[PDB]
Amino acid sequence: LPAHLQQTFSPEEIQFIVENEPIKIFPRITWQLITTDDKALNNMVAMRSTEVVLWIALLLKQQSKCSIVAPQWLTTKELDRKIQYEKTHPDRFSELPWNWLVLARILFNKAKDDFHDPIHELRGKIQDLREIRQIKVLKGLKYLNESHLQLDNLSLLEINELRPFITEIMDKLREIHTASL
Amino acid sequence: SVLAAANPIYGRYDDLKSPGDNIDFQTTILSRFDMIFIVKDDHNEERDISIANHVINIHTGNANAQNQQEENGSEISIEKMKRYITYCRLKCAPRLSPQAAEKLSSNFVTIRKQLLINELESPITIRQLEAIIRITESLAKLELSPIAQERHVDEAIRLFQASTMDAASQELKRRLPIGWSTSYQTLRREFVDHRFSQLALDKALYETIQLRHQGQNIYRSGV
Amino acid sequence: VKIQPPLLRPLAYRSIKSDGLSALAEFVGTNIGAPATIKFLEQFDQSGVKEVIQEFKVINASQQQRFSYNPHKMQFIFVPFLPDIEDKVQMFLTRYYLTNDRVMRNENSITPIKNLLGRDAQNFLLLGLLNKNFKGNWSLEDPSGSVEIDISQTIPTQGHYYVPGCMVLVEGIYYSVGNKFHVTSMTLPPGERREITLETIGNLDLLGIRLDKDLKIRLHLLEKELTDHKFVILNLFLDDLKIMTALSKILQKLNDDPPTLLIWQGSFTSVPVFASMSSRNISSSTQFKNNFDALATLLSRFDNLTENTTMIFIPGPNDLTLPQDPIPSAFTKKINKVCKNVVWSSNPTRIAYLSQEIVIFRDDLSGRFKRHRLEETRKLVKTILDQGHLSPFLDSLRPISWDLDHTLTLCPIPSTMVLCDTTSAQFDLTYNGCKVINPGSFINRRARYMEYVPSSKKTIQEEIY
Amino acid sequence: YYDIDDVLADGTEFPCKFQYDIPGLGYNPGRPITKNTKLSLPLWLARILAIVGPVPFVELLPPDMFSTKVMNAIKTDPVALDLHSINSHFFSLAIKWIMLFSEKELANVVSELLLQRAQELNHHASSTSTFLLKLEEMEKEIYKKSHESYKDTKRWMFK
Amino acid sequence: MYGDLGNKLVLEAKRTKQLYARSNQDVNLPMYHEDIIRNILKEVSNLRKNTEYLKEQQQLGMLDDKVAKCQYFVTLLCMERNKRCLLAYQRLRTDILDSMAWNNNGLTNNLSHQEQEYLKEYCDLITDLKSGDLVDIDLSGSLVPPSDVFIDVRVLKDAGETEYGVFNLIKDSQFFVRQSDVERLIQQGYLQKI
Repeated sequence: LPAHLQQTFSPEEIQFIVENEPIKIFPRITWQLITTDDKALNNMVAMRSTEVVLWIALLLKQQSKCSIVAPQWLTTKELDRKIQYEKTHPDRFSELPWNWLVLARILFNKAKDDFHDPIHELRGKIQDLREIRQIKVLKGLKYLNESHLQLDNLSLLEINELRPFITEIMDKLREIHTASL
Repeated sequence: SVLAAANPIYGRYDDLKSPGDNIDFQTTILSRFDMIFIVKDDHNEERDISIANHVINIHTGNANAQNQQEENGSEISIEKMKRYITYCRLKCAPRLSPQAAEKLSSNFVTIRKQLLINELESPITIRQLEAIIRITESLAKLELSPIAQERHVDEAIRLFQASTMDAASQELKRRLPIGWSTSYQTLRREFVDHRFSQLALDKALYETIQLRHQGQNIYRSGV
Repeated sequence: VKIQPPLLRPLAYRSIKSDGLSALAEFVGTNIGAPATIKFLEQFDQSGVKEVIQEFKVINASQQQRFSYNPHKMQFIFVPFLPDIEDKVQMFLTRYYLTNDRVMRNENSITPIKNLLGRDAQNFLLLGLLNKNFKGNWSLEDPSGSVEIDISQTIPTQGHYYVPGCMVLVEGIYYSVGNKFHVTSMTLPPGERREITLETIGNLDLLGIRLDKDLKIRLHLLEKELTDHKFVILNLFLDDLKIMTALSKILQKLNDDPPTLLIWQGSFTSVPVFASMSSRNISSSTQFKNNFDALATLLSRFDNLTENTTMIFIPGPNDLTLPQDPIPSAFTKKINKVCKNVVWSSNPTRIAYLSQEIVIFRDDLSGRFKRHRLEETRKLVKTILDQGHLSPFLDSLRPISWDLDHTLTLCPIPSTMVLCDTTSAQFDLTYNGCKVINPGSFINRRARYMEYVPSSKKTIQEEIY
Repeated sequence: YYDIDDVLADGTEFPCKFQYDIPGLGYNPGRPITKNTKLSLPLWLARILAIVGPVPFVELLPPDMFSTKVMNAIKTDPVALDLHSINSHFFSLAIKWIMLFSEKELANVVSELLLQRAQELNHHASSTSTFLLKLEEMEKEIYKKSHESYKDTKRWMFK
Repeated sequence: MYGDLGNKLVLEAKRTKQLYARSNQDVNLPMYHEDIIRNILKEVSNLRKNTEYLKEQQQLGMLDDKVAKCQYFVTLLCMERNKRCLLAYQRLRTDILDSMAWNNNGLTNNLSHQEQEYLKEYCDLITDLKSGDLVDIDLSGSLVPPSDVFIDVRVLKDAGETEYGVFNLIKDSQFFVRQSDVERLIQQGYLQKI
């Protein structure tokens, strides 16, 4: 009986969930895993784009047999327009890849070499936008009452850690209210 | 909380006359204290050599100063003890235990009786009970536990009894009032010169307090 | 034990059938290494592999365990030349606390001595040891103080045997004016039966096998079936022709009927040790050695015995204070060479019976009880069974070895205690289950002895005259 | 029930006087106590004591903890109010009392108080001085959970 | 003062939770206080003995008065209260042992015998379920998801030593090895760094 969390998923568990994400790569080679879901494919041509699940790419990157392409959505100018959109939208939490947090943490571990000067550049941007998002959560969070909760757009990680608070409180509210009848 | 360090008049001789004769005003200040200890000075050659070379090792060659492996094994620091006391005072809420209370109630009777024995045939207050009872929680504050126990409290009886016993402390009668020299040698002689047997002597002999005192002295004196 | 058989299987693999490998994995499973399991497995036709993979007593007083009682936890601990002082101090403490738990099982209250002397008025049935310090100064003692007791105009009960050095119960008042506790009636603390007692011991081991697993009815069944285990009980000297004659007729009756368990009593010699005159060129040692040789000769005269019969030696009061290590090997060398089912038990000893507690102890209890009472047979038995101890006497009377008092403790109640008394007649009576026997003398009873059947618990006397 | 808070919640004594004569005082040697004797009684027993009749067995006098001075005092400035001295079990207790009495107003009051408390308690949650000590039990337990959630989150960021 | 023993025991349970909070989990339950349990039993026994007594006397001198039924109804609740305290106490008391049965199996003495009886049957029962799967589960351990795939572990007082190959456990010697065998040896505490 693990007991933890038990309601929340462990951070490493959600990391285990994001393992399932497919991603494009550039293998060094120029197989037939029978396990479960890949089913693909023939030996790939070197420096050519092919979509593969995350953890296998992590393996190949550990052996340096693949050249990971950087995700196109992650470009500093795009985060600038996001932050722009954020300063003008007190309510909407607009666009997030939703898994992007853990990605960036992992991409900067190894995939850092392929990107063009991410160092001291986007890292600050993601942090800045992250915290402004957190507080905008807090501003909408003061409004909390049954029965609606505005969940709109957020990365799953933060939703998971904030889960115990709101989940355990709202029940009390509903109970006392309905119970009063 | 006040900590005292006195000197009686004339040094070690104050205990050779009557055991009082120390505070010239009165004994009510000591009754308003908690613990009274008397430091003596008895020669023991092994203890004397040990206290000698123990102190030479303190001055020179840092023999007692080994402490670093002791730090590795016991009491790593003084400042550690201070941080621990800060944590200990406000957290625990000590109180005695109900099964241990009847023990102290039966014990205060014995101490007051002890003073009756030394007084009427020849100063305890309830504040003395108040002193006994607080040491229990002090060691409890070390254990950090919220209750008190039987075995955890009775250790204090030894420590307090050690501090106050030093504070308190037809033939014979019409033959030798002083009682000296009239014992088993002379007594065996007198009776000899017809029911006395050496074994019977030690049995029947064992409230003339003279025999008690003689036992303390005349025994190894031989007569 | 914990193991993973899937990990185990490739190791086992280095063809072999799954049934054989699985079977050996299961069987060897209880044995485990750190692991060493590889070393045992590598040591290992199907018949050869199957065989290769496979690879009722008497309690020794000197080799028994030790368990200590804790008043706080009310349980025992894993305790394990001369003993220590702390042991001597904790000796009397353990008796009182065992009796203490026995009182709590029998549910007009419990209060120590200091509490009543702490008071001055009244009314209690105090529990303690009847000691005595001075003339008229009959003291009572618990772990919290002493108090003088008086029996001035007391009409106590018709108890088993009120003796000093015994934990008793007396009702009365303190009256601290003269500070003399008074007695209304002296009574003895009751002892409960062995059934409920063994029910409440828990589920551990008090006899030697760690838990309790006495749930094998085959034990009781086999005893009810195997009448093959018969006991023979015989004071017994060695330097008389009368003894030789008796042994002749006895071995004549034993060469015919093969017995199973011989119980050779104590006192193998009419005289003690401490020789100081070499006039007749001998000593107690040489004489005793020759007596053993004569006994070995009489024993070797008939080889029908020892073929299927086990023997037991018992040291008496005149050999080289309780307990006592047995007779040395130096005087039993020849007998140990000739025979093969001999043993040298301490006095007392216990036979480790799969479902019963048989104890053997030889001494004179009644020869001391008449001279130590304050102011019949059942009284004696009642005393020993109710007190739960073999020696209810002070250590200034009976010097007890500090290490093995636990052995002497009657915790729990035994099944049958063999008490060989040298001053009372022979009997066997029952009292709350523990069958207490007595064989009496052996020579002056015009050559009588006893033979006991454990299954039907029958008791028969056998006499040659 | 098996929740520690349940037996804990029913443990508090409530001063509610009975409507009838009561032989066999459970708390003195009268033996019967005359009607309308106010005595504090545990919530578990006293809860259903008057439920049985159809006249109730207990008057169920209003709680001192629920006094108008208390209720408006809490309506004023929730952040500073100390719930720990007065009960300390409050939300979990008041819900039980309010179920028995069935008033709709103060429920609607207390709920907002709880909301602001939540706001504030989550504000200390990110990582004091003396406030952190006065919080009721339920909020304390949630605080521990939230603390480990964030500690472990940032720790999850690196090693 | 009445259901007071229940308050002390329930409270001790409550503290034992917090005692187990971080903690590290070194949890060795102090003891089973059966003396207090005995006190409960004595009070209930006295109560229901008087209760049955009045229940009999109700046909003679009480004459089934309406007020008399109240005390039965009271003591019944009180009984439930006592019960409730012991139930919950034991349920948590049991639960913590159950957790200790899961975590380190794996792959005391001071506590009351009934617990060990239940414990031994519980562990035997969970081994029965381990026999059922045959999956394999391995359901009691392997709580953390694996990555990636090899790790460097150091020996913790183990020398030693075997699965698939004998690796010759040597005291104070750190290795670089896959998670697999490490999972078994860590259950015995023989490995330290993860």
